[PDB]
Amino acid sequence: SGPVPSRARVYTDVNTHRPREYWDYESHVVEWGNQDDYQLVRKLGRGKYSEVFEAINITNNEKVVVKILKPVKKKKIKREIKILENLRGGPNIITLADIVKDPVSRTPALVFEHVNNTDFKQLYQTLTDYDIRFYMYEILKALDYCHSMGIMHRDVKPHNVMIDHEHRKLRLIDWGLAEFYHPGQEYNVRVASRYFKGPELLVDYQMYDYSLDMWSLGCMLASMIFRKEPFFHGHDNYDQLVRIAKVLGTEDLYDYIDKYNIELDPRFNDILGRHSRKRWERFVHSENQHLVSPEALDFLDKLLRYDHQSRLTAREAMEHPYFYTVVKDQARMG
Ligand SMILES: CC(C)=CCOc1cccc2c1-c1c(c3c(n1C(C)C)CCCC3=O)C2=O
Ligand code: NA
Repeated sequence: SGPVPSRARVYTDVNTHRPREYWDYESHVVEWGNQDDYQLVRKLGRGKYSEVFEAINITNNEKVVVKILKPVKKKKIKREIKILENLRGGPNIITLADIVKDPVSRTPALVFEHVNNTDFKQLYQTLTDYDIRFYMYEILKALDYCHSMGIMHRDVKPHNVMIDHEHRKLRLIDWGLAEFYHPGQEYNVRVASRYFKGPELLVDYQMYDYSLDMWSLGCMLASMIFRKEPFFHGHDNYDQLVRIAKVLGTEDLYDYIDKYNIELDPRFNDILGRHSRKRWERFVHSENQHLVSPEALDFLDKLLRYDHQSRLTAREAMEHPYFYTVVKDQARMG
């Protein structure tokens, strides 16, 4: 009949136990400031519905980042603001500093702490084995925190991880697709970016949870240790699942589809084929072997699972042997 329901393994009911105001972002009241407190310096980039600038706060002469919002869906503005406010001060989460509107155009804009960034298309080429572990651990702190706060990021990818490599500091940005987890809710599956979409999104299983972010993180890890960007390189959403099935195999895929009684789109009927689950040594060569270890492969394998329930949680991930050296060095504070 219908799809089998599902619930997050961790942090299942945390929003239910909050006051309504925590997650009911539609009724949040915004105190809009004056963008004239800020002078734009230069354009830094763009989002799917935003343009991002370096700016100067002319009151205290501090450098900030201004994100001007022009979304197709409007209530998305209060959602992002409310999620950013709930998460403010959490480890490795971008800090929302102010919320303003241009006095003329009335266009809303978010003001953030400034962070430097090197584009991952030139930074990841220089990361050592240790650096990958260190920064993966920093991302996991951010994800464990926001999951523990009842929030799925739903857009984890290199472009959304700002790294100041000189100061070894990392921030997870762009919370515009983030959402509150509520058990039993059916979410939009047209989230995240193609190369980082979890199988639940590709097969249209809507009752997903925080474990979506852990798939995306596994895609990032695979591209870093194997030096293959992206790791799953699909032409479209349907071929994206084919690329995954050629690596993880079709047996576990059809068991997953069976377990949740998922109705598979007929387009997949003639393109998934039959594929074995490949051993990870198949992707190791002389150019990436210094980043690959038994610990790295054991950790990666535990993130990239079809069944979202069987993926590591962020906190389970942080206890994996792959991070023992980072944990020990963090304790002695170095
Ligand atoms: C120094 C350089 C070149 C980049 C640092 O870019 C920062 C720094 C602090 C804070 C943020 C960004 C940023 C944000 C956002 C984006 N970017 C960048 C990637 C343009 C892209 C769109 C979505 C979004 O939200 C954001 O909140
Ligand atoms: Na983005």
